[PDB]
Amino acid sequence: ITGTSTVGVGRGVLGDQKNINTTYSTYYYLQDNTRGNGIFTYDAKYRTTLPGSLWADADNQFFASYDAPAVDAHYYAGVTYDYYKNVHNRLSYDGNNAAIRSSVHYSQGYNNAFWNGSQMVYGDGDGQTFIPLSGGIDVVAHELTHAVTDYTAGLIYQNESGAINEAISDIFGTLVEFYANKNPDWEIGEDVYTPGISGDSLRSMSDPAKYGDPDHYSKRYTGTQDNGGVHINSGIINKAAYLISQGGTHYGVSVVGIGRDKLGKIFYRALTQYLTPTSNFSQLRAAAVQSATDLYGSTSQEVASVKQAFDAVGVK
Ligand SMILES: N[C@@H](CCCC[NH3+])C(=O)O
Ligand SMILES: [Ca+2]
Ligand SMILES: [Ca+2]
Ligand SMILES: [Ca+2]
Ligand SMILES: [Ca+2]
Ligand code: NA
Ligand SMILES: [Zn+2]
Ligand SMILES: [Zn+2]
Repeated sequence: ITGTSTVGVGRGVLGDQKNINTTYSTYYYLQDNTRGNGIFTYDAKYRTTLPGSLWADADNQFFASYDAPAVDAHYYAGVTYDYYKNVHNRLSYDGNNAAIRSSVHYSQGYNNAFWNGSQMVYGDGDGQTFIPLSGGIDVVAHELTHAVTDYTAGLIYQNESGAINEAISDIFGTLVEFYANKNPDWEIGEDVYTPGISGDSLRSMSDPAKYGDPDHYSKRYTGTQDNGGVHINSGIINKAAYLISQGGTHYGVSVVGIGRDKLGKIFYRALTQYLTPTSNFSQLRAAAVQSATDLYGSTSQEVASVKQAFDAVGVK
């Protein structure tokens, strides 16, 4: 909408106070004009019709319980925008400053979040498995990274290409979490998962087997569940990415860690310059190797570490 840019204040899902960019025209809307062609946050009002209504507030104060998922969806979309712009020189998810749209309060008791081809969508959770899912910066950045992938590599959401798609979202979700530097880790969704249980999450990149996911190609899931295992077999790639960044010895194969910044550079270049819609794990290895070669040279430690990491998870 047309109005003047304002700065509201509110609390997120976890009770943390933060400022949010809003727009004033009779009401204060969750419309951030400071980034690209805008970040827009919507209320789905417990329905499944999307996007719902652009979030309107009478006084530019967002401290109600009902406000908190919208505060975080809006704020963390901004952090993610900043990450891609400042770290990768990418302007929004399409590289041309597309407006970023998110809806919160989707459905009732909805224990998930997703990118629907056009926008982000966040459930509130059922209060037991999840609290409102926009409270997790890695969740927000995971979903927005699906938009990046869909506008670049276009990895089909099935089988090995779908597991790469999922792993890319976990990788950059985690790198945004580290970028924001609030309780960063290599787990996915811990801030909004199971409020009665400390230390758990949906997935672990450092140890996928913690939650039953494979950490080696020999353990890949080959059934039909989960679109051929896209959230399961992502663990094989998540582990390789963790090893590239942090190093370690995995099934007797030692990897020299090269750090998160270089991990991000290698995988961003693979995603945007080498992967295609049908890329499989072996083709991802080749893409990461050639990406690291482009950036650092064929004899570099960076290339050697990419090779060791994919060796360690059984991907030739
Ligand atoms: N996002 C993953 C994990 C489940 C989220 C909670 N039910 C999936 O859709 O399978
Ligand atoms: Ca208010
Ligand atoms: Ca964390
Ligand atoms: Ca995390
Ligand atoms: Ca928990
Ligand atoms: Na699991
Ligand atoms: Zn995903
Ligand atoms: Zn998914």
